[PDB]
Amino acid sequence: VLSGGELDKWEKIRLRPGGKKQYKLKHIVWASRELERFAVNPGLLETSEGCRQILGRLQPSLQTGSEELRSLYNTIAVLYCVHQRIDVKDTKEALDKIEEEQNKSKKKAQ
Amino acid sequence: VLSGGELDKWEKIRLRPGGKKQYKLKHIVWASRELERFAVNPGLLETSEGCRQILGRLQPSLQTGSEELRSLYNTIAVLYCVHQRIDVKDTKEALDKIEEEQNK
Amino acid sequence: VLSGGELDKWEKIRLRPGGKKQYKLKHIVWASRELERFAVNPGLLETSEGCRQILGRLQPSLQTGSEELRSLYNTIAVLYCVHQRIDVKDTKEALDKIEEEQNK
Repeated sequence: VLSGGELDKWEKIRLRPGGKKQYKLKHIVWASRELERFAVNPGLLETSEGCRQILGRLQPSLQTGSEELRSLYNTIAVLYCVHQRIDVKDTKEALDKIEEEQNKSKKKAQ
Repeated sequence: VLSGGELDKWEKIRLRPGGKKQYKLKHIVWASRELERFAVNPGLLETSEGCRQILGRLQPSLQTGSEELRSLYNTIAVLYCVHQRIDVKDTKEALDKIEEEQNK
Repeated sequence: VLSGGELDKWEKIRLRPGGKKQYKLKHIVWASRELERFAVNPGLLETSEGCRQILGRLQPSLQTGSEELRSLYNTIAVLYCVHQRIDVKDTKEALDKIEEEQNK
């Protein structure tokens, strides 16, 4: 799911933009169990493309979503960035980078 | 979720047009736990706007929806009308008045 | 859900192509409780038209769906074929005939 190079990066990323706690292995195990509960293939966490497919599957549920659902989305958003060689310090940067790249793909449409 | 003025009208609203059973607090407690079960923030039941968002989230599931889902939609549909200060006698009136606004 | 003539057909269909295990009553019980769990009316399993609506509702979840979700879709696809009196030997033939029927 994460390589050794990906995991040492993962473990430095902060949960909040200026908090002390950082992402850990148990958050990946947690996200993997959450997807099973939602009848989603947890093996999709293994690639950039799988994470991209999951975030698109979950996005329509974000606005009305519980804290559990939003935490799950945020975790997979950070995971997507790690797979993608996108350096992020915190969850918010991961979320910022997904919108500005999803904004770029709109720009690429025309 | 409901103020005292809103809770006062809620308890007079009939489940069926126009049967004996009326909405109570236990219907709100139930709907809130059902939303948690479907990973929906039950805190959206506190406002008119939150209820509209849930109703739009649930709308596409209605045609194939279980009895549990249709009851849940009906309960928050009545809850939306109370928040909007729309007087309704029964669930079916709540469903129509929500439909006439969605048309506009 | 199934008549006796349909149940005689159901119990001959193999889970996997030329495998040994065959569909049984418990797979219908499972699919029905699995649908309630996802807020889908299990009463739609009783007709060809109901199964097609369920399949259409489940379709967008297939690409990211777990093995549990695909297993549910596959069981209802076979049930559709039995209702529609389409002869299938196994789950894959059911899936192929539903795809080729939507192509026409």
